[PDB]
Amino acid sequence: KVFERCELARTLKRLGMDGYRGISLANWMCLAKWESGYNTRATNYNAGDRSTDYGIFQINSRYWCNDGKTPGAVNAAHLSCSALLQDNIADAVAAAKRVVRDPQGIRAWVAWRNRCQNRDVRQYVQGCGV
Repeated sequence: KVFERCELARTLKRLGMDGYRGISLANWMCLAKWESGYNTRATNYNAGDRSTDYGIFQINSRYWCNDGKTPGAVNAAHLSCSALLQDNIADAVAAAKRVVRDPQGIRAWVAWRNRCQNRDVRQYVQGCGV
């Protein structure tokens, strides 16, 4: 499913993402926008290390979810990567929360540093009623 901007914003708020570990809703919106374009079925294979990024937040199979075919993998979140391709983003949100519980925080995603950090991200939630 491809979410509309405000629809996603409200959903993330309801799920308790606003200010989670110091991360504003506008930042989670900026991350989803650049990682998947707000698309829950987005998948990206990394030929270099044989891992795959799954879902709206492009969560990596080496440390956060299990897909069985990723070398030297771990499952911190303990989820099947299949759960991150659902239309219901409850599991993807639970996984994203786990990722930021680590010292890097939101910085775990390089895409966040390139296009979100130190920028005006208000545009991502403006007019949504959150």
